[PDB]
Amino acid sequence: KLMASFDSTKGKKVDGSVNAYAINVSQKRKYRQYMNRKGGFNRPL
RNA sequence: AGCUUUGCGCAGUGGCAGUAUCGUAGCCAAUGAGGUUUAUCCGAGGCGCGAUUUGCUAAUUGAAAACUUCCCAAUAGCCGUGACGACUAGUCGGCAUUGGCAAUUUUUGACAGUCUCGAGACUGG
Repeated sequence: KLMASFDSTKGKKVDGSVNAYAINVSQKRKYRQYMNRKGGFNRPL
């Protein structure tokens, strides 16, 4: 009724917000080319 | 032979450099420039105009500051699961990837500070 048998969460996935990771990255700005391209007028992807 | 003077040239230490350093082809000037001192004396440039190479390096703006770039795709531990295989439903080896790996036996920290002569003691109020 306690809800027995002492537990040890090793390897087992834990319950909740324990798994919280957060990565702050910001990549370099990929701009497009306009002047002196040799390519056709609309942008490349 | 040594010392030494004067002028010039070279290099070096240092100092100075817009009341400084010069050019002058224009004029004047020791056949005298310029002189308030000392003038029956002194003695050198004066007035104007006009200027004040080269190499190296830094920094800034600028898209670009002058010596022959960006982007996409893919390659470069263990517990389960799927097959393949091997050995007797079970076990083992390698391969593969479609969940997980901070709660006492390990990989998410009983560590940190102190003191004494390789060895121990104290504290975490």
